[PDB]
Amino acid sequence: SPIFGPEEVNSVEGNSVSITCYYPPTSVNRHTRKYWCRQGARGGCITLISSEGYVSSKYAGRANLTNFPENGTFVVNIAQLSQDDSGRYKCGLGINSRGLSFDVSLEVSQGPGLLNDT
Amino acid sequence: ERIVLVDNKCKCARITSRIIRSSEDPNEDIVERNIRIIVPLNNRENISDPTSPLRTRFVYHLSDLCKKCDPTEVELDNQIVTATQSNICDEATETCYTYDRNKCYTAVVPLVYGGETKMVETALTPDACYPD
Amino acid sequence: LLPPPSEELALNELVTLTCLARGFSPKDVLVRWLQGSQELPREKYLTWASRQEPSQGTTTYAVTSILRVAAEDWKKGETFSCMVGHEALPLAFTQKTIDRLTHINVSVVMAEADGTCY
Ligand SMILES: *[C@@H]1O[C@H](CO)[C@@H](O[C@@H]2O[C@H](CO)[C@@H](O[C@@H]3O[C@H](CO)[C@@H](O)[C@H](O)[C@@H]3O)[C@H](O)[C@H]2NC(C)=O)[C@H](O)[C@H]1NC(C)=O
Ligand SMILES: *[C@@H]1O[C@H](CO)[C@@H](O[C@@H]2O[C@H](CO)[C@@H](O)[C@H](O)[C@H]2NC(C)=O)[C@H](O)[C@H]1NC(C)=O
Ligand SMILES: *[C@@H]1O[C@H](CO)[C@@H](O)[C@H](O)[C@H]1NC(C)=O
Repeated sequence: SPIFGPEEVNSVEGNSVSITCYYPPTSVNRHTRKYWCRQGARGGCITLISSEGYVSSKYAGRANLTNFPENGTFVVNIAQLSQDDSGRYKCGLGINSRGLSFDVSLEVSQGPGLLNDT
Repeated sequence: ERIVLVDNKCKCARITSRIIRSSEDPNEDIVERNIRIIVPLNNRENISDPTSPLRTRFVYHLSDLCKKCDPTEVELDNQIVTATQSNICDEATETCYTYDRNKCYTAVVPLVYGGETKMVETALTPDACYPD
Repeated sequence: LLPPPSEELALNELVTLTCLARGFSPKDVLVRWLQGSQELPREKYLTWASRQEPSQGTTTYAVTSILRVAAEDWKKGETFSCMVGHEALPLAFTQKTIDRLTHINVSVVMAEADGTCY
C-alpha cells in the first residue's frame, strides 16, 4: 500500500526497460528483502530476481536489481525482451504472502519485419 | 470493509465496519462489522527463547482492543483543555502474541572466550535491529 | 394450531396449547382433542362458544379452545392434535402440527481463486 511505481509499461522485442519502485525510507524498509515476481495464475507468485543474490534461470545474463536507500527507490533492468514476457508482475518488500507490493503491467509488441516500404 | 476502527499489532487483530445501504427495504440498512485474526503457530508464550512451549491458547477481549487511553485536546470556550478518553486504563504489562515489524527484540547469552565469560547480545528479528 | 409461549416453558411446570378455528359460515362447530391417537375426556380442556367475527362485507364465525398438559411430556415429544368437526367439510378432518421440534450451514470451499485477500 505505501509502494508505488509505473502502472503500465510498453516496449518491443530486443529492447531494454527500466522500472522504478518507491517505498517509505524507514530503517526497516531499507534493510529488508526486495523482490520482483511474476504473478501468474495457479496460486503462486514466483520470484524472478531478488535483493539477496537470487537470480533465476530464465533471467541469467539479462537482469539485475539495485537498491538505493537514500532515495527510497529500487530499480530493475531487463534486457533482450521477448513476447513471452507479457503479463502481470509485482514489486515488493519482505515476504510475498503479505501485501507490501504494487502491481505492474507489461506488454511487449512484435516489431517490424519485411514490410519497410514506407 | 470500509472504515478502520482497530488496527492492533501486539495481538495482530483488525476490525473494520461499513454501512451497507442494502437494496430491498430502501429506507433501512444494516451495519456490518469485520474482524480478522491471524494466529501464529510457532511463537512462544513470553518472547524469550526457553520460556515455556509454543502458545496453544489465544484470547481476545474486544473491550480491550477498542480501548483509548492517550490524552486528547479539546477546545471548549476559547481555551485548550486536556481530557482523557476512557473509564478503564488503570495500568508494558500486556502480553503480545506476534512481533511487530518496526521494533527490535533482543536477548542476552553468556559465551566463553578462553578465560572469563561475556554478556553477548543477540538479535531475534534481524531486519529491524540495525543502528540507523 | 399454535406452539406454546416460551415463558411458560421456563418454569417447566405446565404448558398450554391453543387451537383456533376461524372463518366459517354456519355457526355450529365441534372441537375435540386427542393425545397421540387416543382421545381425551371432555372434562380436561376448555372450549368457548362461537361469535360473529368482524369482517368487511360477508360474515364469518370463530371459535377457540385450549389445553394445559404436563411440561415434561411436551419436552419428550408426545404428539397432540385437534379435531374440528363441521357439516360443510368433506369428512370433518383434523390437523396435528405440534411437537418439540436454528439454521446452521456448514460449507467446505477449495477457493484457489484468481487473487484475493483476507
Ligand atoms: C519475559 O522474558 C524477559 C526476558 O527474559 C523477562 O525480562 C527479564 O527478566 C529478568 C529477571 O527478572 C531481568 O534480569 C535482571 O537483570 C538485572 C540487571 O539488569 C538484575 O539486577 C536482576 O537481578 C535480574 O538478573 C531482565 O533485566 C529482564 N529484561 C530483559 C532481558 O530485557 C521478562 O520478565 C519476562 N516476562 C514475563 C511476563 O514472563
Ligand atoms: C536517486 O535516483 C536518481 C534518479 O533520478 C539517481 O540518479 C542516477 O544515478 C545513476 C547511478 O546509478 C547515474 O548513473 C545517473 O547519472 C543518475 N542520474 C540520472 C538522471 O539518471 C540517483 O543515483 C539516486 N540516488 C542515489 C543516492 O544514488
Ligand atoms: C546491471 O546494472 C547496471 C547499473 O550499473 C546497468 O547499467 C546494466 O545494464 C545492468 N546489466 C544488465 C541489465 O544486464
